[PDB]
Amino acid sequence: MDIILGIRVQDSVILASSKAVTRGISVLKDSDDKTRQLSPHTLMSFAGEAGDTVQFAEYIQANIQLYSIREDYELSPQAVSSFVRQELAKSIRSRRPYQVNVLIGGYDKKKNKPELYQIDYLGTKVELPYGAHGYSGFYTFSLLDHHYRPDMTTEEGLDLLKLCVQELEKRMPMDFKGVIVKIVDKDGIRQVDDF
Amino acid sequence: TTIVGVKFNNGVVIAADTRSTQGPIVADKNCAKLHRISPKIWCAGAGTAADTEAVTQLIGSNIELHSLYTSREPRVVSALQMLKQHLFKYQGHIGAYLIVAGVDPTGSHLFSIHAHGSTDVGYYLSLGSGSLAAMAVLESHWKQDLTKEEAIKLASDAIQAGIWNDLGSGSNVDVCVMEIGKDAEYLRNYLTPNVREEKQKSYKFPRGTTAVLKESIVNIC
Amino acid sequence: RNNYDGDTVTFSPTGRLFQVEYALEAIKQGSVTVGLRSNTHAVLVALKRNADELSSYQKKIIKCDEHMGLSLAGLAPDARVLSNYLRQQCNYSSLVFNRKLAVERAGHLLCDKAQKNTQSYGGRPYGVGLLIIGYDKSGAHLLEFQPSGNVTELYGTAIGARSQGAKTYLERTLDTFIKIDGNPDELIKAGVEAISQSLRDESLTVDNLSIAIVGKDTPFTIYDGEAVAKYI
Amino acid sequence: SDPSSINGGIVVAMTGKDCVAIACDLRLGSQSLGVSNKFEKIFHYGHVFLGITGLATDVTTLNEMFRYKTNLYKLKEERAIEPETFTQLVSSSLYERRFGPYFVGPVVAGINSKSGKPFIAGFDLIGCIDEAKDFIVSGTASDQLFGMCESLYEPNLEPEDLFETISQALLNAADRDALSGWGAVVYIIKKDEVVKRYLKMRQD
Amino acid sequence: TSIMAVTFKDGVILGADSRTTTGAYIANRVTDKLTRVHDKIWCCRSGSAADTQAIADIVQYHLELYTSQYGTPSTETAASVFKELCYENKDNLTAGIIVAGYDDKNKGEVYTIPLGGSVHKLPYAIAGSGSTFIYGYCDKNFRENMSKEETVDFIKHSLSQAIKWDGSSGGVIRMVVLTAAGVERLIFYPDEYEQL
Amino acid sequence: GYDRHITIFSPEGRLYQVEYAFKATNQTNINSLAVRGKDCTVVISQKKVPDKLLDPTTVSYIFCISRTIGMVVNGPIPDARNAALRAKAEAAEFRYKYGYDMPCDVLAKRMANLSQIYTQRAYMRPLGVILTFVSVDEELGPSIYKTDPAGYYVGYKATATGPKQQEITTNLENHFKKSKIDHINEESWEKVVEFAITHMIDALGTEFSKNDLEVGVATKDKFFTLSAENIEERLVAIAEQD
Amino acid sequence: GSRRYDSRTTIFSPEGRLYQVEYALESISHAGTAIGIMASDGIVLAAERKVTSTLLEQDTSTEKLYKLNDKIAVAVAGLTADAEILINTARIHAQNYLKTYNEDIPVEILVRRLSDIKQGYTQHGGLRPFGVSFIYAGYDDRYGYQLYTSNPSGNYTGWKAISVGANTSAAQTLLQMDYKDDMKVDDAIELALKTLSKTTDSSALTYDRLEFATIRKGDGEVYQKIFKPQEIKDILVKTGITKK
Amino acid sequence: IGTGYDLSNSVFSPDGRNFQVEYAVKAVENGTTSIGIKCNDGVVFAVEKLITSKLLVPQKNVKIQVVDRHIGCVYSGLIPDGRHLVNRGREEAASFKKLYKTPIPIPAFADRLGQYVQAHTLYNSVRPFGVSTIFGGVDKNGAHLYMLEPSGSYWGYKGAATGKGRQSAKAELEKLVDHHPEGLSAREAVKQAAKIIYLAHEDNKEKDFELEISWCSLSETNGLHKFVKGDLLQEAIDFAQKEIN
Amino acid sequence: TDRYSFSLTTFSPSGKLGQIDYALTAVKQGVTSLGIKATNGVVIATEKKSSSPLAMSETLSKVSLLTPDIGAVYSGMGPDYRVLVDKSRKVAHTSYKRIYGEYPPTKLLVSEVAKIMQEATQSGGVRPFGVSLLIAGHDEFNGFSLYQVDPSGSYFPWKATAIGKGSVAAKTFLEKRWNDELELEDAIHIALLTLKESVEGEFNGDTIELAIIGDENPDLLGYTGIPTDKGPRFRKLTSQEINDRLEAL
Ligand SMILES: [Mg+2]
Ligand SMILES: [Mg+2]
Repeated sequence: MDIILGIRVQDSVILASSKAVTRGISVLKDSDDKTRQLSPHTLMSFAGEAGDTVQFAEYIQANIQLYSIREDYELSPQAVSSFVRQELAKSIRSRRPYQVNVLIGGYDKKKNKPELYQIDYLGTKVELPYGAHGYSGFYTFSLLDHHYRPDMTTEEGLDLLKLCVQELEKRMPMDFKGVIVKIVDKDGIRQVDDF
Repeated sequence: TTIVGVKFNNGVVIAADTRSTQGPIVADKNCAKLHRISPKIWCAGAGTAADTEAVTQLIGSNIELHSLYTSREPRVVSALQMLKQHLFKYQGHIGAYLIVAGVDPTGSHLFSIHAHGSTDVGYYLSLGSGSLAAMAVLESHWKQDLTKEEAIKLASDAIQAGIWNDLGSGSNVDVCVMEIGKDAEYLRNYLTPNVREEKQKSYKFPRGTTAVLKESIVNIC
Repeated sequence: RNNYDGDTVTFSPTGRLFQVEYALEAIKQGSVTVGLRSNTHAVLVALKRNADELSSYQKKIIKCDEHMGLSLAGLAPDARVLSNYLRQQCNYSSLVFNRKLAVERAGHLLCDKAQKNTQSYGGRPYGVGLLIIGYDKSGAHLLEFQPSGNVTELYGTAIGARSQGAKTYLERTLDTFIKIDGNPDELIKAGVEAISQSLRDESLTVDNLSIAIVGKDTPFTIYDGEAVAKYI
Repeated sequence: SDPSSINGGIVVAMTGKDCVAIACDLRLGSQSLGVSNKFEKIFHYGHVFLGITGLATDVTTLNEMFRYKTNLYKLKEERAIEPETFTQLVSSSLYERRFGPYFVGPVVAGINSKSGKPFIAGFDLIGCIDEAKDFIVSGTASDQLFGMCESLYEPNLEPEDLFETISQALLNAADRDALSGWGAVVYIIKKDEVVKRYLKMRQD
Repeated sequence: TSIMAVTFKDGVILGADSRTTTGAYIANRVTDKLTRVHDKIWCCRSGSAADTQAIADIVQYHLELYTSQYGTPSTETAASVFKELCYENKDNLTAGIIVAGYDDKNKGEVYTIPLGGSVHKLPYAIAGSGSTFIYGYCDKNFRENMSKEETVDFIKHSLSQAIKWDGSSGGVIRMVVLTAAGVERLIFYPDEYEQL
Repeated sequence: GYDRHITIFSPEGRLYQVEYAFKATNQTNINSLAVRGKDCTVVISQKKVPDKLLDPTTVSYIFCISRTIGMVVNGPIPDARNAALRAKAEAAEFRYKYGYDMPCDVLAKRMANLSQIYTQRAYMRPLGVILTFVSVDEELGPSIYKTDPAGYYVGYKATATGPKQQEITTNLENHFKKSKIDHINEESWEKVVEFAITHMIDALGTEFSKNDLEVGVATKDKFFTLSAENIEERLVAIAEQD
Repeated sequence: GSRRYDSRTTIFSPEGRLYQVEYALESISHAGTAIGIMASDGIVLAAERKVTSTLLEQDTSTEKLYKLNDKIAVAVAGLTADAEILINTARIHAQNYLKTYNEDIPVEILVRRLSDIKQGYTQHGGLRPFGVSFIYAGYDDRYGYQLYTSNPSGNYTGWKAISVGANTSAAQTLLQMDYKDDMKVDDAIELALKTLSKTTDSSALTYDRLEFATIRKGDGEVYQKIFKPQEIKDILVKTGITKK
Repeated sequence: IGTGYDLSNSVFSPDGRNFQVEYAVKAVENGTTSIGIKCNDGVVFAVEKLITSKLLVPQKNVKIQVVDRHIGCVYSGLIPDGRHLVNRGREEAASFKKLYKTPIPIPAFADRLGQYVQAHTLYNSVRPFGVSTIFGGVDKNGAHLYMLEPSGSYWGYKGAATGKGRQSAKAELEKLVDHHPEGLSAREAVKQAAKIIYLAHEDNKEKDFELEISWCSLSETNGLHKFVKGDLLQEAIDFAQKEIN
Repeated sequence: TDRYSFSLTTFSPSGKLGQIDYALTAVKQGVTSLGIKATNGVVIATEKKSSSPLAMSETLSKVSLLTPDIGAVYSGMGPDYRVLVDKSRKVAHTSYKRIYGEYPPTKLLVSEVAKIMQEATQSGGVRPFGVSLLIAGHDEFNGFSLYQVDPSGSYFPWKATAIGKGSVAAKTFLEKRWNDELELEDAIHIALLTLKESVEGEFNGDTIELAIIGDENPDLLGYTGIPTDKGPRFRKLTSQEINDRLEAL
């Protein structure tokens, strides 16, 4: 599957997503952004079955932007995560469920705290300092359990993500054509120019 | 499970075991399987225990409403018909197999209903896993014009056969007697032959045995 | 009349339905059309009404099948709905039973379709009257349909403003036009003469006249414009 | 695979003299890959506690729904719900989806505020109420918990002895299950005091 | 299951066994397989017990309504009701029903409704699991306009042979006789028909 | 205003359409009475066939609902037959769903609840009929239960309905005040029919022939209407009395 | 058919006003007087119970003050049944928001939901609007303490201190005379009690005829105190309006 | 006390009447004459068709309608309402035959039509039927003739009549009932119905008329409903034309 | 086709709902009923007015059992009260018993009936209920209680009250004669006196109806063996008991 990784440090939240989307036996695109900005301080990365991913992500994005415009207020990452897990839980028991797994990285301004939520397509939600969906966890979770610290900086988290990407490129059969890295902090969401 | 029903000259008795099995594991060592449809109409359930409980509660509620509407005593044939139609509407997807007995202004009645909507009547009936042992006892000891005590003993012996010879049934025996002139008497744990033996050792741990990381009080008011 | 002309759901003390009568009056205001028939052919002639001299003459004849059609007098959209229902009925007959719909059965169907509006609250009776010509296995047929539901089979008739002139003409000319067999042009001339009899200060022009002809060995055919110039 | 065996987890409730106990493991994982060690499985509404094992999304959905229902119950009745009423509510809610069930194994514990009686009950995925006085078990290590409880439990013990017994049972049952462990919490509930203790255990 | 219905001079007689089995186990050895849908219109059932019982209940309801509205229904009316029920629900029904009725206008009549909902009027009809074993015998012994006693004996012999050969049939032989005198119930125990 | 047109409350708090249905009940100009025997129940109704072109056998206001329940209707025959069809359907549905014959009082309560629905919902008008159900219920015995367009229903030892209902009611009241019992202490139903016919003769002050009466008798598990010949036999037995 | 009997509840007057809205407002003007005052350290609600009898049980009766959730409460002026229906729907919507977001619902969102329901009743369906006016007292973590008002018209507003029901103009004038932005909860209780005692139609203001409630901070946790009859009597005798 | 009780259907006047039903009856009284006569083993129906103009095709625009294969129906009043009613009756008979196989009994069919017409007087959203219907036929219990009113009231008659000349027709019908206790013959019933139509035409003597006859008899029509046409029609019409003078 | 989708009860320009006031008038014109709450039970009473002595008094029950611990009486239109009692019996199961496994408390059942009547006052094509209800009940958490429900959908608790014709005189009598220490039998006697004041015809055990929500009757349970289950507290009084207490008066 696609590479969806996320880490929560003391001052920001970093999300990494694979750039490769392949259909059939051909890598169709090598510069794909698998993230949707829900709010100026809350980003969501997504991966799963073709079609369902973009549709579900943009649906959640439209709902979040509608709520933001209505109340002139940015929803906390916890409320957005609960909303998304409820939508996925309603989906799985519908006629045709959404098969999309998401990572929500946000900055709660009311608490000045970084929050990372992992939600699978079944509607299961957790708050983790580092998370992943698919086979990425099997490689990266040992490295994070070993090296990750709660008081890490953004650059240290970027180094940890680079180590994870190197381990993935080394011990994975799929060529995911690198990753796109985005950092969410008090100044909003930004994308690393080159990784 | 093992449930039986036996009619006697002035009423009807039902009996059951008290053991619910979650697969091969005994979940409850004293699960009462006698359910009350009406104050004088009882039944015993087998199969999907949740389905039996649900259908019995639904039919009992509707029967109470029917009795309040008609201002009459509930009839066993009414419970029979309602249960049969409800179970037939779902084509056996409600895995409830019931033995329904009762007394009403029309006399004493004992029927059995299967999950697909079938119903049969008789003087002695048995359902469940150990139903065969109980049925053997019923075919070996039943006679016409049974007394109250004779029917009670027959039902108890049938449930004992189902308890000892069938692995699906065990523990104690619950009985419910419904006579024409008196109130129904519900004997919970009529016989207690499987009382557990005393353990060889008391396993009280010395306080502090468990490793505790963090303790905190949570607010409940 | 007063308190009993609010809807088609209320009877009058004398037993009248004033909304249906108002619909019949709406028919009367419509332009005059007249139909006649013989044992071989059936002809429908119609004068279309222009609002002003720059307005076009509204086609008042509608083809329902290759063997049956009608002419309208009154509200055009109600005529459209009724003719579409009749087209669907003929199509259903031809498709399901490989059988041309009988004119009498089509009349019964139009009767019921009009009655279903004159008994239920809401909506309204139709504001159009129809003259249906057809040629089926029973021969030629002419029907007059009113929105009250009464459909009557006639040798010749007319509806619209001052239709009584052409009606009494056809009544006088019955023995003549009922036996014009084997010739369409003479029956068309008779219908033209009737519609001329029912005219005041107006003259039949190539624009005002519309003809429809059905019969044996002839499908339902419409003649407009120069096609009617032979009968002017 | 098996819906109830995807996330794992275990809950066990026990009863003692004027007290109850409810303990649960902290593991949440996708099959073999454990993903979170901070997934508590015991929730509380008023003075009635509810542990839920099985598919984690259904656990969370049931927690939120029962919170909803108990809040409306408190607003309408102007009183907190009792463990028996909440047990009946859980049973009815589980049966309401008989043909599309929730892959859960709820376990209710508490002490009735008026009677003071310790009450525990268990449910299957369709609401069948197992009202046993000794102990209720649920989760992937249900057989190990059954053995531990049948061996260790004896009635009418003080809350401290009850804590020791239920903690030993939960720990030695989780250490025999691959899908359980990664931390454990134990609630000791007495008429007017609820204590919550985290346990130290092997982290594999 | 072994059911039959025979018309004779004085009316009709329906006969059946009393053995209902779940596989190889005698679930009920005292089953009344003759069900009354109207005062003088009865039916023998075979197949899914629940399906046949439900069809009989609905037919009895419809016949009671027919009696309340337009008077006593004929045997053909109950046969057509059974036929409509079995045919319009053929995809979810497993029932074979022999409907026998006596009215003063048409004397006695026997209709049979096999799977698929079809309906056929016969002087005598046989159906059920054991029916096969007694086909030829019946065709060699049935006669028109028999007396009551000889008709009872014919039905007894046929059902005894069916019970002896078929393991799915047994118990006692239950007969319902519909005549101008009314409804008569006969029961014949094993010792009577086994000795035959 | 329009409070007199639909089933809403007037400023006085009265439903005028209900009262007008009550008034319409007497449109047939026919009286009826019901009495209870020792083990039977008898209803007598005035049979009036004015036009001789009518088939007098097709003129009836008594209906056989079920095998046990009979119902005599005071009011126009369209609403009478409507209520009859509804009552037969309800009795059959009850027998099907609950496994026993619908009791008299239960059918009366159901029809009264339907009348109440008519009394509270504007889209339906009450039926201008008064229904008297009679049976021999297994749990109760001889049963007479009457319902009206107001949704009200109640059971009687004996009852009367019609234009001269007041007179017949007062007569029956007087008789049951003299006998001090709640039923006619007669074993045979023919004598109870004769009693009812005699008291109707006394109340209405007119003599009847066998073509002026409709008799319905309900006994244990059978309700049946008497033929003109049996009615004439009862009238002859009455003429030979004191 | 039934067109003659249609009252047409959702129509505009030639001036541009809804008949049923004005008539329900008139009905509410005949109802009890409810007053909310928002002080810098809490919110207070006080209402006058119309029903009076020696045999009425005031302890278990709460006709004017209701609980929407644990952090929002309401005072009702008008028909008690319509009010209870709307309050049940409001509780349901609040619990739905809580289930969806795991966060308590803000006050303005609930008020706007109820007001939109009322507006829908004054625009479609051809039904009578709820003859109920609401005073919402709430606290959320964004705007803090909030006092809102809603009427059958479906419009809602925010106030520092406001009253609905009977004698609205005189009560508002008295409040405007005696209101200050720096006052505290006890001063607000005094002001509301005095305004009620001066705008009441009864002889004297007794504890049986009124209800009181306070949303306070007593911790970082807000609390709703619904005043029991004895507490109402004590606050009455303390302010001097009544005597022991 | 009050006014305007006649402006809405199913509204009870203070006396206890439904004035819309009586207005529909007024509408049926304006209609043409139609009669039905029950003989020994069947029924006969006859109707007068007003010749508005001689442009009308004779023997067409039939008024009597056949239901199932054994029921005849004629109606006076608003002809389209009669066609609606016979369509509903055909649907009822089709359902009855589908469920019960036996052709619908005449009392059952009468009760069906009566319940339909009655339900058309229960709601102010529907207009009562503007026709009075004389129908019937032969079933296993014999011959049956019924007449149904816009109120939903229907009865079994020995003879029935409705329309402008109904009274005269009714009088003649009574004479028949008075002068034939044993019963009429099917052919004699047809002849007498022709006579009665010619007699009742005198009230509508303003315009010419055309007689239409049908009959359903066990011996003469084998139980089926058949139009009286050809030689028998001419015989009955000559009988009536001779008896008129 | 039902086209009565518009509300029949609307607001008048004076600020009153006309149909609700008319239903209250119809209630005031109904036979007087009353209720009195005591320390250990509540009593409900009314007059069983018979139009004709041919009618049987038992065939018309104004007191109706809702739940084994909740009974009700009415004043106003009989049939509306009957349909309300049927709907209340149904909602007591379909809304509370089939969910929580127990009979609903008094206040919740009263609120449900009030919701029914409010919908009656607002729904399209429906008139309000011309009935006022006095519902007596007992639950384990609220003790004994007596509530009154009006056509408008409002409901309120009462230590003692009455409604109907003699409402004002009965209420004034109850105000002077009620105390918080009153026992059940004293409340029964006071109810008998108040009803006697409000009756013009015969006043005996066969003409008046009276019921009590008091102690539990295990003999009226119909089954024995379950000590947790207790008998119903609702009990209708027999004619003999009423006549005995009247003769003692
Ligand atoms: Mg065993
Ligand atoms: Mg482990």
